[PDB]
Order: sequence, then C-alpha cells, then structure tokens
Amino acid sequence: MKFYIDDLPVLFPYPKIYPEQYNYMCDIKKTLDVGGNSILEMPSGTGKTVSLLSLTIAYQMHYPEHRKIIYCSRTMSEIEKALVELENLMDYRTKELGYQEDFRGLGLTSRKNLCLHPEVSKERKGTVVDEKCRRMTNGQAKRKLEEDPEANVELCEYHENLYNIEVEDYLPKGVFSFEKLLKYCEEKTLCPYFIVRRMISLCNIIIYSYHYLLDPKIAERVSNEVSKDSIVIFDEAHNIDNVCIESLSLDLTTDALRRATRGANALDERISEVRKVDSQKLQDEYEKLVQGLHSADILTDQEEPFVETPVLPQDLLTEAIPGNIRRAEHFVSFLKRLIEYLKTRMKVLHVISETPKSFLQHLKQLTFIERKPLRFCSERLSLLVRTLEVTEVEDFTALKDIATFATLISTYEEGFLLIIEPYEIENAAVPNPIMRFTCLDASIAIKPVFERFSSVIITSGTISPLDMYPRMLNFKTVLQKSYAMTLAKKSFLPMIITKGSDQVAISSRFEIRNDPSIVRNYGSMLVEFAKITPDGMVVFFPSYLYMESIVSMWQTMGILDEVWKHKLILVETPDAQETSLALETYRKACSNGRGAILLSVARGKVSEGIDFDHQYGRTVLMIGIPFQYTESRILKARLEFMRENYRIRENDFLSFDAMRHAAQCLGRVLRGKDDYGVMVLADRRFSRKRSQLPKWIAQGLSDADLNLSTDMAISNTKQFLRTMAQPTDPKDQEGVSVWSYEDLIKHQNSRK
Amino acid sequence: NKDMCPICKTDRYLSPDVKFLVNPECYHRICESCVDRIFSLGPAQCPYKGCDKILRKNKFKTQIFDDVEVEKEVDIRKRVFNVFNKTIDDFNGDLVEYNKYLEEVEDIIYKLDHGIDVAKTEEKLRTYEEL
Amino acid sequence: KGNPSLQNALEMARGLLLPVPAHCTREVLIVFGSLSTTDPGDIHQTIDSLVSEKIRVKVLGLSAQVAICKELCKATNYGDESFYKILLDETHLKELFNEAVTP
Amino acid sequence: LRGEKIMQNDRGDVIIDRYLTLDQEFDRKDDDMLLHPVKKIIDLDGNIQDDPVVRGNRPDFTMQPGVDINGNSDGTVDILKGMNRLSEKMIMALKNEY
Ligand code: SF4
Ligand SMILES: [Zn+2]
Ligand SMILES: [Zn+2]
Repeated sequence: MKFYIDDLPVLFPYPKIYPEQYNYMCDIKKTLDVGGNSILEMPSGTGKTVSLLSLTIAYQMHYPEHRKIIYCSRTMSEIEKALVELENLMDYRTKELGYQEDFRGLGLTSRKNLCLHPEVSKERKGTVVDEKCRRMTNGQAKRKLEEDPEANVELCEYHENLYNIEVEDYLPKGVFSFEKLLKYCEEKTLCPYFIVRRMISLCNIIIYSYHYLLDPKIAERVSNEVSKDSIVIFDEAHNIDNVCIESLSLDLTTDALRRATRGANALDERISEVRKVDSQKLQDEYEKLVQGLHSADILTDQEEPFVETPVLPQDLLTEAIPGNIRRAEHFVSFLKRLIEYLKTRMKVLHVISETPKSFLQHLKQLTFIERKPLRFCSERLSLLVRTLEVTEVEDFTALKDIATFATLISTYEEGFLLIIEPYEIENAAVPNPIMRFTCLDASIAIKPVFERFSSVIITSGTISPLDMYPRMLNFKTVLQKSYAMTLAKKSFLPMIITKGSDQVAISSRFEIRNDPSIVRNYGSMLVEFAKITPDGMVVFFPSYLYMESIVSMWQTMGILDEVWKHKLILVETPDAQETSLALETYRKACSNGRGAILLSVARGKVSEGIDFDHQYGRTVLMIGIPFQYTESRILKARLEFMRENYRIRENDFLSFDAMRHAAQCLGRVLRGKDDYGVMVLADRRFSRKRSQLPKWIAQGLSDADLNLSTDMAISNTKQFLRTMAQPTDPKDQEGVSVWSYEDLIKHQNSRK
Repeated sequence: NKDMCPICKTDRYLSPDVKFLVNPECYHRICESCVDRIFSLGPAQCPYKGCDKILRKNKFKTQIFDDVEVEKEVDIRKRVFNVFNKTIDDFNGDLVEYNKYLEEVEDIIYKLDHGIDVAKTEEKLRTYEEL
Repeated sequence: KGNPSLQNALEMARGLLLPVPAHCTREVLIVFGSLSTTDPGDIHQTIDSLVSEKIRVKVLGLSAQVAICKELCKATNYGDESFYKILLDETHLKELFNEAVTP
Repeated sequence: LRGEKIMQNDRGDVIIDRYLTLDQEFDRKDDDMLLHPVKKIIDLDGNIQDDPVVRGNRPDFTMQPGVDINGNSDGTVDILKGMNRLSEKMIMALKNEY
C-alpha cells in the first residue's frame, strides 16, 4: 500500500500491514528525525526486514538530504534475504510509480562467494582464493604481461573486462541479489566482487556483514567509500559483541610458530637472493621509508597489502618507520627474534594471564624489542613482501599471524589480555600449548562505528534485555522499546520442561552428560515429539560435543531407531558444505511430507541466519540452556572484565548470553502471523529465566507452563496442533492482528 | 644434536643431567657435566671438532632462544646496546636523526653478527665506549 | 498396519479416474490419519499430473495439518486452502463427513 | 551401515569385511552425486567464508568434534555423516522418472 507517516510517504509492498510494523516505522522515523542511536526489538515472524527497507528507502528518496543506507547483518544468507526483500520492495515501487528511479543496491561479501573464474572456484578456503585473485590481479602481472607477452603469467578475464567499461556502466540501475548478480556477471563475463567493491560509493543502499564494519582487516577499505552521514541499520545484532571479540583476537599454536620460523628462513633466503640480483628494488623502498612514506603511499589503489591491518585506522601511528625495521635484513632479524621470543614464551607448564604492557616490558628486557617497531610490523612486512615480488605467498602465510600479533599487542594495552595455556585440549596426552590474545572490551571495535555515524538502528528479532547492550557497548540510545505482537489467537505456545515423564529433573550440564536417566527422558521426549509433529522438527543443543555424545549413545541404545520410523535424521556436521546438504535435504523432506528431524547446535552455524518457517519449523526442541564452557580462560577473563568495569555479574552475563542464544533459536521458527511452531525448553534452569526471555515470547509463556513434565507438554502440543489445524476466522483478525489501508487510516485518525 | 651432547655422547633420556650450557664466544651443545670436567681445571679450547676458540668456565650461561643464530644476535645486541643507549630525549625530540642512529646501530649489530666488517666496527665500538 | 503412501494412492486414483468422461467431475477424498508419508517417488510430479488432469482432492486429516496435504489441496483446488479440513472432536468428524456429500 | 560405532574387539566376518574399504569408496562416490551448489538462502558454506581473513579465538573442545587420547577422531562424527548420507540417499531416490 501507500500511506503517510507525518510528511513521509511510505510505499509498503504488501496490501496489508501489521500494526507492529507501523509502530516500528513510526519509531524509526522519530529516531531518524532525532538522528541518534536506538535499539528496537522488532519481534520475529512479523516483517522486521521489509518494514526497515520500505521506511528507509522512503526516507532516502523523499527527503532532500538523500542519506545513504548501510545494512549490516550477521550472515551472508541474511544479506541475500535482505537483498531479495529489497528487490521485491523496489519492484513494487517501480510498479506503483510507473518508472524505475535512479537506484543502486548491492550486497558485499568475500571473493569466495563472488568468484566466476573456472580455475580458482573449487578451493575450499577463502584465503587461497584471495591470494590467487591477487596474484592474477595485482597489476604486477598485467605490466609483466605487457612487457613480456610470452610470459607464463595469466590474467583473469572477468577482471580485465571491467577495464573496458566505466564504473557506473558495470550494472544497470536497481538491486542485484547474489544469485542475480552472479547470473548477470556470468552472462557478461565480469567479476562480481570487483563490481561490488567499486560501487560502494555509488550505491544508495549497501548490505554486508558485521565483519565488513567491525573487523579492521576488511573494514578499512569499505568504511572509506561510505558516507559519514549515512543511515546505519544493524539487523540481528544481538550477538554483535562476539563479532567485536572476533574482530580483535588471535590464537597462535606451536605449529604456527614452526611455520613462522620456516617462513622467516624462506624470507631471509629470498632477501639474500634479491640483494644479490638487484638492490635497487630494495634501495628505492629504503629511501621511501626514509622519506616517511607509509604503506598507502607505496601501494597503489588496485593492489592490496599482503598483511591486512589488524588495528583500528585511528590507532595507527602517523609517524615514519623507527628505522630498526627499515632495512630489510634488519626487519627479517627483528621478526625472527620476535618469533623466537614467542616460542620461548610458549614453553610454560601453567596458564599465564598477562597484560600487553607486561608482555612488552618482558619482551624489551629479554629481546630488546620496543613497542614502536612492533606497531609498524604488519605494514613493514607487507611492504617487504611487495618489494620482494614473491611468486609464492603460501610459505609466508604464518608470518601474517606473527605480524597481526605484533601489531595488535603493541597498539592495544587497555581492555586486552594475553592468555598462555600449556594445554589447548585437556584430553590430549601430549601437551599442546596455545597463546590467545583476546579482546575483552567489545566496545572497542564498535566505538568508531558510533563515532563516525550519528544514527545507528540496532535491531534483532530477540534482542533482550534492551538495557544490557548500551552498557556492554559504549553507546547511548535515544529510545529503546520492545514490541509485543497483537495476536487474535496465541500464535506460538512456549513451555518450560523442568522434569521428565518420570518426574526426574533434566539438565544439560557438561559433567552430567553421561547420566542414564536424563538421557532417557531426553530420548523419550524426542521420540514422543517426533510421533506428534506433523511436518518437521529442529532440535538445538548447547554444544557440538554434547550433541555428539548424546546422539551416539542414543544410537547405542536404539532411541534413534524409533525416530527413523517417523522422520529422517539430519545432523549438523562441522563441515559447512555437508551441513548445507543436510539443511537442504531437511527442507526437501519437510515439503514432501516425509518428515525430518534436524539436530543442530544452538550456538552453531545453523543457529544463526537460517530460518525454519511453516513446515520447516513446527517444533524447536531445546535440549538445555546453551551455556558456554565456563572453565575456559577467555570467558572467565571477559567476565572479570565486565564485572570490574561495567559492574555486570558473571552469572548474570552468562545467563544473558545463554538465554539470548536460546531466544534467537526460538525466534528462527516464525515468519508471518499465520506461521506457528511450539517452543519447548527441556531444562530445569529455564524456569527461573522467564524474565530474561524477550517480551513477545514472555507474553506467550503462561505461568502454568513454567514447570511442565514430558507428558503434559506432549498433551499441550497435541492440543495446540489440533487447535490451529482449524481455519481461523477473518472477522476475529480483520483489524486487530493485521491491518488493511482503511484500518491503518482509521488508527491514524484515532491516534490524533 | 638437539637431544644428545656429543662431547660426552649422552642422550637426554638415560642421562637427564645434560643442560643447555652455551658459550657467548662460540655457541655449542655442551652439557654441565662436560663443563665441570674440562673447564674446572682452567681455560681451554672448544671441545667441539672444527672449533678451537679459548673459553672460560665462568662465562658460561644458558640459552633462552631455540635458534642459535637468534641467541647470538640478541647477545651481540646486548653487547652493543650497553653503550649505545641514546633515546628520543637524548636527541631532544629529533625524530629523523633518531632513525638514522637506529639504522646505524642496527647496521653495526648486523656487521658484528655476520663478521663482514668486524674489525672496523669493533674499533668504532671501542672508540665509542671510551666516550 | 504399515506406513502410508500418499503418492501410491494418488497414482491409483489417477489410474481410476482416467476413463472418467469430461462431463463427470473427478474428485478424490483422502481420509489421512498419519502425520508423515513414505513415497516411492516425487509426490510433486504426481500433484502436477493431478492438476493437469483436473482432479480435485479434498483431504480430511486426523492429527494435525500436514504440509504436503495442504499443498496438494491448494494445487488441486485452484488455490483454495479451505479444502484441507481437520477435525476437533467426534461430532466435528461427523460434520466433516457430511460436508463432503455436497457437490 | 546401521550407524553403530566400530570397535576392534569384534571379530566381524572376514568374507564380508573385505568390502569395508570399498564401501568407504562407495561413500566417497555417494558425495560424488550428493555435493552440488545450493541457493544463497541456505548457503552455510558462504556464511563462514564471508570473512576470509578472520583469525579470532579458536573455539573450545565443546564446539569441536571429540578426539582420542592420541588426538585422532573417535569416529562418532562418522556415524553422523552416515545417517545424513542415508537421509540424502533416501531423498535423492525420490528424484527419478517415477
Ligand atoms: S577477479 Fe573476480 S573472477 Fe577473477 S579470480 Fe578474482 S574474484 Fe575470481
Ligand atoms: Zn656433555
Ligand atoms: Zn666452539
């Protein structure tokens, strides 16, 4: 429809609108008029994405400012879903307005998802795809082929064809989803990745992941091309802090250190060979470093550094090279002695938790390495690798981790902690040391996002509680509110199962995973739910190892044999490719009525981004609360950091994280108010955590369901499934759960 | 060998008394038992074949890095940095001249490490340490 | 006894309704009791063939709303989702059986 | 083939067990007609490859497959792939001319 919010005409691509969608648009428009950060818990099931897209495009085209739009999500699948919704929205806008306006919408992802070269396509790692695409498209290969046409080097035809046409002539106007962009670039023989990367400054709206805004290894180039006065939307941001922890962390193993020694020796051999052949290619770099030119001055815009910058651009030093690492052999010896100091530090028999300042002092007193040459380690390594013109970079991949560690631990000294553990896994007999430099303050990586952009709209389907995040991440919300969906009938029926069929209390604690009776209750529960579920069913587990153990011993006693009589079993493999096959097989098995059960981790890959709507959902079996491994040193260090700084209790934060993962997995089941699915929680500890649930979930959870047994839950599920199997009355839902245009006009007239 | 001390020919397994007693003069895998046997009487030459530099027992130490070349580079860096200790405040904030001084001290450390200009750089170090 | 096959029943009914003349309407009434079905082939091809033969299928389910039955009813009844009926109690089953005698 | 874990204490049958390695080859060949590109809506492979240079903290052993005392896998991940392969084969058997 078409309706007006204040002076803003909104083109909604559906003939009916939920009331929660209209209230959501009103709050977003109020925030954009204010121009500050806000947190909005738009409930799942309802059109969270489509309302955001419709209102922000209406705000962009109507207002004379024409602010650009950034849409940051957590998974590439959600990016594609947002692109599809945006394509539908602009198709509706073109139909209503009668013309296709000047519009550009593109999704941004890595080279692995946007490569059309037939040779480098089957590589299972994204790093080798990036290094091969760089090797073919660094510009050195192009000038080498221009100077030597008979050279054995090759160029990618999908990248060269972009040189013939202009940047604005890469694609026609409109929105290009990844499937459509790949089809178009295959038809025109073009590289979609370089098309998207060059159209960042031209796109009215650009959708990418949180890694392209928070992780400075890839967000350095993207954040320069975007406008600082742009609208910023965060979709499914309830786990965004983990991305911040994922942005500024690094783990080093002794195998990585051995490969680093081998790479340093290979680098020394290469610099010795180049010094014998041509020292001019070293002398020009040396005098450029003398003049104070940084990596950006020596590198061209088309090429990329060998080592990505692991720190924030605002934290990079603007002064020149200190000179200890200016000479190539001196820098090689510097890196070698840094690697040997790291190898010395790894030979420990107990866990050492030390600040970066203490590590720097010990390194200076043992190796005479200062902080200032360490702050330029990654830049100097990238410049040396560029000037060496090495054909092979696989031997120097381990040096990237050393440069990342050197640059990270030198620039950052507050909010970071270095953990050295003698045992990576306690089950292994031989000791396997690991050194973890982790980011305890998640607000560090997200601080330049809030500093650069005035208006940030944090939104997740199950972001709760809304006041935890502005304390966790240093930002102020102008308004925070959580909507409750208006339902003619109770659309979803949550229940908390604290005890089994034989009234034995059930829990998913890691130490009691091998108890008979709790596993008997879980197996009988799963069999009964598979017997009573019509279409499909998804089961979530706190960890992969817990699921492995419980499924293996379920197969040992033959619980799964009874499940095979009703539904097919598909399990989340650690391999993402086989997991995708299992997921599409689950979707196929739900469609044709075979029935399937999908076992997955509540904190795994399937838990984030993947939706289970209608027949793909219908039952979310929660085996326990997805708590993290408490005995891990990183989690305890982060908990101590939040207790020290933000006064957040350790148990409170652990319960918050576990219940937000449970909330997102429960919210994956709903799309539309016609959709239904039961939300069963099989742990005794869920009962005290009803207030930590999202507000819309908490309304559906009655007080009588807080301590249900197995059989009572089965009876309630059967009654619920029989209840909505009837057709609903339209007169009971004509203007209370869904609104037409006339109902929206009547409500607008009632509001004034 | 990384495990066995060829001077006494003792494996680490059945003879756990072997230790990483290195020499600043010439770094070698001599154990403490071989040190307490040969050099307790007095100074002598290097017990390893192919090397005969005169060494003292009291100069012995333990290696802190796995690589011998890195260990001798760090020890030469210590032997140069003791008198070469000019800082930023020593140059009164002159950043470029501080970089030139760092390049010079790294170059003389490299020359002492590889021995290409050991005599002239040693003379320069001996003249500098008197000042 | 056994695990029911919707596709086998639909193919048998398609074979039965093939010699039916064009003036005589072709209708199938499926009283489906189970919640999952095992088919020897693709049931969507059978649904498309039934749509191409103008055969209208009405399904009365016993336990819950099965998605494949809803899709089959919607495809065979030209988008009408009201032909998939689920009972509530004893008399509702009587009323649903008495509703199907009307053309 | 039943999904039970294989232990070396069982005698098996020497005539049948000659096919075991060949059966593994069949399992490999099973992937040879099971692996195919999927839509970007459910592309879980591209989700972890969206950030190619991510080097965050390694997940703990609860988030990883179980290992033996020597570090090798305990084989409980193979039965998961076995039942997933069985489900995929039963679904793919419906895709025929019938
Ligand atoms: S230029 Fe594009 S198509 Fe060619 S190798 Fe690189 S990513 Fe692949
Ligand atoms: Zn000895
Ligand atoms: Zn010697």
